[PDB]
Amino acid sequence: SEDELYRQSLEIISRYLREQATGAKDTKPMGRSGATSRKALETLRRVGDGVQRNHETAFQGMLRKLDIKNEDDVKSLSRVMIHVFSDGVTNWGRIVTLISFGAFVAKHLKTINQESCIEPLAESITDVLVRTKRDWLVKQRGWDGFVEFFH
Ligand SMILES: CCc1sc2ncnc(N[C@H](Cc3ccccc3)C(=O)O)c2c1-c1cccc2[nH]ccc12
Repeated sequence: SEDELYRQSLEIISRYLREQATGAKDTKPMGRSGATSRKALETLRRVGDGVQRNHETAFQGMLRKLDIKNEDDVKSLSRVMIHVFSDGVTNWGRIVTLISFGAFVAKHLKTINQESCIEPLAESITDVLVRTKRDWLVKQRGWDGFVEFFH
């Protein structure tokens, strides 16, 4: 507790992954910094859906290489994301791609009756993002900078 960037990041990524997987939109209000979290999630529905639709073939190719089947295969994805995501350049384009790929995997997890793995997947993405890019996210004004960037 007393890490608002982490709390706000978890809220936005977890809601996106669950909405993408199930189709149900959460009507429950956002916590502290509501305006920003709603806009961020609206941005993700536009830009995130756009990445998955536009690059379906590349996403399907990667999903098949990673061969996700169960909780163990999801736990394994964290190491891949550190290597693929964290060890590349940092920009909102790559951040949206990571979260979009999470949504792509979450839809995959729903289709194989592995919904229980969607929350850990969301936790793992948020940890990779916030733990490895903390100072960059702060410099870029966090989720307010994300919304302004993709306006
Ligand atoms: C673990 C899956 C991840 S996390 C991740 N985090 C950031 N960026 C990524 N991709 C962009 C390249 C890119 C752009 C649009 C569509 C598809 C790919 C980048 O690296 O700049 C990926 C990937 C990823 C997913 C699917 C195929 C992939 N090919 C190489 C990475 C990658």
